[PDB]
Amino acid sequence: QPGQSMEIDLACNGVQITGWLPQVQPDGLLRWRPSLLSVAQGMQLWLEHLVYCASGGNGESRL
Amino acid sequence: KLQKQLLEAVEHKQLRPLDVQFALTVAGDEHPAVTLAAALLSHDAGEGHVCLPLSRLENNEASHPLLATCVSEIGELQNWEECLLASQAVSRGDEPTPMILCGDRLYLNRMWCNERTVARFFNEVNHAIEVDEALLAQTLDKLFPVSDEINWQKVAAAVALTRRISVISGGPGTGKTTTVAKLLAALIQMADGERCRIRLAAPTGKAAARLTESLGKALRQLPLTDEQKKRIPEDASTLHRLLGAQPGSQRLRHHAGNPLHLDVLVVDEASMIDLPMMSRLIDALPDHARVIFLGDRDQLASVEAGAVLGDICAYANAGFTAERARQLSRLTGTHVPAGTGTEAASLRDSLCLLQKSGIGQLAAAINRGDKTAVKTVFQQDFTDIEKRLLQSGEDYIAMLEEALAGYGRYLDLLQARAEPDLIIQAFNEYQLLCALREGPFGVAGLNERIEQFMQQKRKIHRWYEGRPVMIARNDSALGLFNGDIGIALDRGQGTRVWFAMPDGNIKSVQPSRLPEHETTWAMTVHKSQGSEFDHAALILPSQRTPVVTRELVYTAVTRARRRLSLYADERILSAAIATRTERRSGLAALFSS
Repeated sequence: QPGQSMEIDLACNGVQITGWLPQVQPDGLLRWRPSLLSVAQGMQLWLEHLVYCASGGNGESRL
Repeated sequence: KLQKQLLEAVEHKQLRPLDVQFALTVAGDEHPAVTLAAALLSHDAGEGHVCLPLSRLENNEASHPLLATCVSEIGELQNWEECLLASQAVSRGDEPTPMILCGDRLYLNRMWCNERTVARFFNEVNHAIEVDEALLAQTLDKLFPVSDEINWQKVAAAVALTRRISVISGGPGTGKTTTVAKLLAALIQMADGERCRIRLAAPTGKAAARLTESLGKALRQLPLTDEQKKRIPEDASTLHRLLGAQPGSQRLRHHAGNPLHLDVLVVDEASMIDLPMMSRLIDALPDHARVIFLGDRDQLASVEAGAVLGDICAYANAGFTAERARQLSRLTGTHVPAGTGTEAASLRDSLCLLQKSGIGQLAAAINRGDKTAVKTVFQQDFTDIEKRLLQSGEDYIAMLEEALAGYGRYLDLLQARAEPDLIIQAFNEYQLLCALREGPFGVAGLNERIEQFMQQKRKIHRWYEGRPVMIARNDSALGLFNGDIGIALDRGQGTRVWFAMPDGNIKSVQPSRLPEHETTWAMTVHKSQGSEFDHAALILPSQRTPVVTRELVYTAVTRARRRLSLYADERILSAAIATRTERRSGLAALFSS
């Protein structure tokens, strides 16, 4: 679904996290890469999904 | 064909090997008119010129006499538009073609996309930001005490706040930095709960540290709470570091995909922003970000080939639109003048010129006739301005004699065996500025005569002990950039050149470790922009050449903090004041559309 990039500011353990998550649709996070399934790609989506669920963002994340 | 004819231009040094090979590959076997037209286009693009209008290429009055070999080829068809567009090497912009011919100006697709991106961003995509006029007026009233007369600084703050993209134009010492502090203070005070992210940027790290200290002194003159002082920007970085320019490659970490994360951005000394960097900065900006540019219209970097700000402020002389003059009257609480006629609405409303500042009276008389110029340098002497008539060589030696007087304090500190840090600050007390690069008057001319005057007089014997040196090209490894100065002396560990880091720490560099260095006793007026000099001297040739221009002499006078001296002919200097730098860029032609 069409979506816009959002900016993230969070407080975790008194540490501020700043960054951008591109192409955030109202359903959730959607990423696609042309490679083999690996745990490095799952860990990459994991950190991106946790920072997505910490600020609003009700929904799933798929890769 | 014309190929072998173009091979002579390399020996004649009228064309670089890049221009000739680009002309053989792209134009190919087509008419020799198309081959040399891409040759002079690649040459002017190499020197920094944006485009190549067809009228300049046709007239025999143009340079590169290899052009006279065109009459034997083009056969005087008198149509450059019909010949060039017919070939596949030139198109109207529809096809993916290297060269583009549109408004009679021929130039590369690179310059075409950069001209289109810049001229559109100022004409389009910008939105008028509507805020409460009563509250915005109450804020500006508390910043500026005097409401009795029209304040140019009050209009500059109102225009920048009401418009997303804006430019504040003004000369050195006119209070530009103070107006920015009033703009940033009124910006943070406007939105209490909304996020305010401010960034300071400069093309050079030199003027960047000049921006941080000057903005710091001006901001502490105004009261703010702890939340406002928390949103105060920290420091400024180089525009290349802001965009994340890699030293090895040309790629940028931001570009179109990753926008800069910001609210407002202030770019100081926008005169050194060439068209490539302005076009690369526009695509990096998000849609919610307001950008403010700082600089002057008459600075030589604005009128130089490839510059943007020069043609932007050229329309500022017309004035504000009739409607904005009524809107700014309700904001500033004064009567704002309205410009006559309607040329470009979005561009004229986004510009502001600060006319309030011997240096100021002379520079203001430069734009006027020579009658006010000769009268200002003459009577009352202003104590900041002196004039020496230079014709015969006997006055040329006395020029070098007073040149030693300006370096008199500097030359002694070299021979007094001081520390490098104080001497770095000492070399900023005097500098020499010359129009031409070569000849009896010029960079190549003075450096030989000046160092010869250092042999005749025993002040310093000749890397020689106590020599000042400037860096010719940027270096990412050593942390030193073009336009920076250094002092070479023996601390007892060895002969090493020392530099002053923005953090205040001294950094020793071996003489063989510098990427590029040259004798800095005389500087090119373009290379000294952004630097400050307590005393300055201008060297102009007795010859009449178009190289000497108005914006060159302007940047020479504005390059001096307080003291200034001049050696020039009243006939040569005043006539050069009338002559102004000609810009070929098609930006001002698109604003008229």
